[PDB]
Amino acid sequence: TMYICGDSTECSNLLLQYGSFCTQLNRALTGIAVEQDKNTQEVFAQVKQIYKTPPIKDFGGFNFSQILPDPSKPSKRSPIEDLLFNKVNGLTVLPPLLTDEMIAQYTSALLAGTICSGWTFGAGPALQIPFPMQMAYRFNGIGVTQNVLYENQKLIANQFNSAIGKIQDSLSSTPSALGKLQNVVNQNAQALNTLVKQLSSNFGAISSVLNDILSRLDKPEAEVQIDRLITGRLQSLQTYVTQQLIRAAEIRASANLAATKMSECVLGQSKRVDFCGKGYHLMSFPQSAPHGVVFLHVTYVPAQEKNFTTAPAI
Amino acid sequence: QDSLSSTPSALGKLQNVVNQNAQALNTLVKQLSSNFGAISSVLNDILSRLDKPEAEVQIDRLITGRLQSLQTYVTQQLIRAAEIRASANLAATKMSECVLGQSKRVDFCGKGYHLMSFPQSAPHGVVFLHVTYVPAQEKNFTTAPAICHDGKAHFPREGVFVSNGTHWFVTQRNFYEPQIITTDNTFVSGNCDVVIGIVNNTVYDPLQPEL
Amino acid sequence: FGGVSVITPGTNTSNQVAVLYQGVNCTEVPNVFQTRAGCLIGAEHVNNSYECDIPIGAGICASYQQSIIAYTMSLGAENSVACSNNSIAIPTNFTISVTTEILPVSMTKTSVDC
Ligand SMILES: *[C@@H]1O[C@H](CO)[C@@H](O)[C@H](O)[C@H]1NC(C)=O
Ligand SMILES: *[C@@H]1O[C@H](CO)[C@@H](O)[C@H](O)[C@H]1NC(C)=O
Ligand SMILES: *[C@@H]1O[C@H](CO)[C@@H](O)[C@H](O)[C@H]1NC(C)=O
Ligand SMILES: *[C@@H]1O[C@H](CO)[C@@H](O)[C@H](O)[C@H]1NC(C)=O
Ligand SMILES: *[C@@H]1O[C@H](CO)[C@@H](O)[C@H](O)[C@H]1NC(C)=O
Ligand SMILES: *[C@@H]1O[C@H](CO)[C@@H](O)[C@H](O)[C@H]1NC(C)=O
Ligand SMILES: *[C@@H]1O[C@H](CO)[C@@H](O)[C@H](O)[C@H]1NC(C)=O
Ligand SMILES: *[C@@H]1O[C@H](CO)[C@@H](O)[C@H](O)[C@H]1NC(C)=O
Ligand SMILES: *[C@@H]1O[C@H](CO)[C@@H](O)[C@H](O)[C@H]1NC(C)=O
Ligand SMILES: *[C@@H]1O[C@H](CO)[C@@H](O)[C@H](O)[C@H]1NC(C)=O
Repeated sequence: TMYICGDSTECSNLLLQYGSFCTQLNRALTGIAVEQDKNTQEVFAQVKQIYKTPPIKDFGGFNFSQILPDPSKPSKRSPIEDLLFNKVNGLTVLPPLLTDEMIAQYTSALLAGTICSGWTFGAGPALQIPFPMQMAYRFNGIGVTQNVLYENQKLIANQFNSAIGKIQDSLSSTPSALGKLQNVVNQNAQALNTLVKQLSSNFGAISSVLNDILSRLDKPEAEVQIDRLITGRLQSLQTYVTQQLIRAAEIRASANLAATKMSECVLGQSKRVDFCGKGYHLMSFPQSAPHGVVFLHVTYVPAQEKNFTTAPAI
Repeated sequence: QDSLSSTPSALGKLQNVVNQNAQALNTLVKQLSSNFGAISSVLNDILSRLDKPEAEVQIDRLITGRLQSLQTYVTQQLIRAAEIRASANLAATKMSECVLGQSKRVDFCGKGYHLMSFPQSAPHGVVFLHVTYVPAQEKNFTTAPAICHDGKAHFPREGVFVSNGTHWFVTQRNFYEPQIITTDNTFVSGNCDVVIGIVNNTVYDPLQPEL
Repeated sequence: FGGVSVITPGTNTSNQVAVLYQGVNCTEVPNVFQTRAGCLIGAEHVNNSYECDIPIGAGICASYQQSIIAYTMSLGAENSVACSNNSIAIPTNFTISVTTEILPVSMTKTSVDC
């Protein structure tokens, strides 16, 4: 009503002739808004208990300082998360049910669980295990014997620590790294700007401004001009809502995929090819981002092959 | 059975579909009461009062409004239909992977380690009963990555090495069932100079007392 | 200007309500609590955290406890994992759990003759 008529009572009374169109539009946008909170909950609220890491970070040479919360900052976000966050008329914007801090707390709980109890906390009570032994189990999961992990523990820890460092440097120097999240922000801003600019259109009326019509014309003449504006503005609003419903469906599908990855990549070890990164999946770590989630996938990739003669049997 | 019979919100997901569709039809029908700028919402009242040229002006207003109302309905149905299709595709996947087999996908077939599932029919939908295995009553044990014996490093073939404070055993991981460490449940790889945290213990060879 | 929302428990429980004035200061309105969502009147703000019942926004939820209260929502029970470098926890027992999952499959098939 306010978008179409502003505070004009003459317009409002004419708008009533169209029935419940405005009720339908308000309802559709409400449904979308509610869904956005559902999407977030499905992805991040997958842990019953809120876990915290120990004061003593002894993980057998494995360094998680870039993904764990940095206590020296008021936001209590990881170094990587800080980087991610710094890289991205009747109209109002509603706040999310969960704040950025609450989402960060969920992420921290998931990381603390994974690091100290592996995948056990995702299928019941958290069972503690030494990190090196957790990694040994994950090596078995990809068909590699556990002695390979233990014999090369220093090498493996170093390769891991180096790879994580590269992620931080890559993001900080790659303007297009977070294009997927930026595209969502840009599309929504563009849609609202279009909707507002449509209020400048005459749609065949003498003026786009209701106050200018009402101050010049008497009732019967004003009504003719107002009807033209109502028709155009109602059509503009219907166009906006339809596009939002279509975009909302796309985002929902993305959120459903993210929720699946949280369960199958973070809360367990996946055997699905290319589902949790390229190579043989070992484990994954979640990081929060503006209107989205970032997964860091750790995989095992074979190197330096040699040619041998083989036989099916001896 | 007792939960469903005492929980009004248990089947909200199916009820929501019914409610949304009923609401959409009620809205579509109520739009027939709108004038859309015409002298009347009733075509018979227009035709009984006005001659052809005058009636046509009034009728055109009703056609425009009613056509717009119908287009709105259909568009919303296409969008809702796509959502239901996605749900049906997921249900079909679960039927195959949860009911017709045992899944290794975490949280795909219930919380815990999936054992099996059973389908039940419902109004406009399907209900799955997921049976899972959930670990309980854990205990703290001391562990080691390997056992050193005769200068060799022994690793578990299937389980994990644990100690009750005085003796070392090997056990399956998801259920405490301690067994004597033997050459039949470990394998040897290299010496004891490499593995960090390796501990000293006897490894029993079943052939020893026989020979 | 702004929207007005009514926060209520079911009429099957109580006839008490709280009113949220969206996007406005509590000073412009004429148990008054200012939130990021707007001014909430009729709900008593408490320092206790509970599971979210009726969502308000920005971490704030309301519930009926008798009168209506407002609080910061809890994300779940706090717990510390027994994280160590030489100790493992192993289940000595188990339980068999049965849970229900409900999915929509189809809609009512309607037809409208244009
Ligand atoms: C962990 O990594 C950070 C960043 O490279 C480094 O400053 C810190 O000293 C490392 N911690 C240990 C124990 O090496
Ligand atoms: C194995 O032999 C092939 C010959 O087709 C050669 O291309 C390849 O480089 C060889 N692998 C190694 C390790 O030399
Ligand atoms: C194991 O030790 C930890 C110490 O952090 C304790 O919290 C936990 O209750 C212990 N497990 C058992 C079975 O007592
Ligand atoms: C560990 O198990 C062995 C074999 O049953 C038993 O003899 C020993 O007393 C146990 N140690 C403790 C501390 O219970
Ligand atoms: C476990 O931590 C202790 C220090 O608390 C250290 O002395 C010991 O060598 C560590 N063991 C392993 C296998 O890292
Ligand atoms: C294991 O035995 C060797 C000698 O065979 C000894 O040098 C080493 O220190 C012992 N380690 C432990 C933990 O007893
Ligand atoms: C309504 O109140 C009655 C008790 O008077 C209760 O048995 C029933 O379950 C309630 N219904 C709902 C939806 O809360
Ligand atoms: C309006 O609310 C804000 C936030 O609480 C406060 O800082 C500001 O002073 C209030 N304005 C008035 C006039 O009280
Ligand atoms: C909440 O805590 C603040 C102190 O931070 C106190 O001033 C206020 O009165 C408390 N309110 C309630 C309901 O406990
Ligand atoms: C395992 O738990 C069940 C109850 O869920 C109990 O009846 C049974 O005795 C327990 N087994 C042991 C060894 O404690």
